[PDB]
Amino acid sequence: QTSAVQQKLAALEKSSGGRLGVALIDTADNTQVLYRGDERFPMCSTSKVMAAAAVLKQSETQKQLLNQPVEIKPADLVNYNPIAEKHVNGTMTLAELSAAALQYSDNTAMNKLIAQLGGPGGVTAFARAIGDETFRLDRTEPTLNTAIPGDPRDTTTPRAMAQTLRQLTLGHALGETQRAQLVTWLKGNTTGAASIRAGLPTSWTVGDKTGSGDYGTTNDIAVIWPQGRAPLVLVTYFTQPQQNAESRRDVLASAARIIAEGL
Ligand SMILES: *[B@@]1([O])O[C][C]([C][O])O1
Ligand code: NA
Repeated sequence: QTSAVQQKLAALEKSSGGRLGVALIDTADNTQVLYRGDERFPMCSTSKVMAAAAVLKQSETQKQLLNQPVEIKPADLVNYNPIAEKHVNGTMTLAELSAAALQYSDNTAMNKLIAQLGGPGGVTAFARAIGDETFRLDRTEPTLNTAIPGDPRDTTTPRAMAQTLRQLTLGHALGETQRAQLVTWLKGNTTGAASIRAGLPTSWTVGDKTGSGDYGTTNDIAVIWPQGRAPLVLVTYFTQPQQNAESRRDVLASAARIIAEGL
């Protein structure tokens, strides 16, 4: 059966032309609101949270790891390198790579995080270790954003990603300093103003990571702190039938506006 929330999300989806996936977790009582919550969607850059978190986890036993410089060579640059392009024939530390990947969605930075973990399978292995049985990372940047209909590579479900984001930021999948660092990075994101944040009250604190890819894939995952209330986790994934479709961040803002009612 459906609630009024799910009915509103279905109407938004119908108007949008695409396929919408939503998962809300209310940490006051662990209740969940799901819309296509167990369908797979292409993660695109939302996968960068798992990669950064995996490096944070490594740093719990190698305590200087975030300070380690990593060389950036011309050959490393991919399709979207806003921060890494300033360091060609130079370096960025693992902390700097994590900040660039998360806060600017730099794709070269993500490739360095993936390499630090031994490849896409190392990111997936971290996911499994923290209890995410759904996430899979198969490719590096930029091919992980192809977002082809029916392709299971580089996908997860809204339910699984919301549970993981909760465990990484509000729970204890990471150590105490690492969890705080991830929260700081997500709160300082620069790419999210038109997505979930645009549908929520401006007084609420939000940490988020966006994603964009082919098939007009438009995603955002967020941890949300209303002022006088237990925090929430919200995943909004959206993908479209046409390879060339334009981005639809407004759909994510609209989904967030629906979900926020009564919270
Ligand atoms: B993620 O999705 O955020 C931006 C970049 C563009 O390739 O990837
Ligand atoms: Na940066």
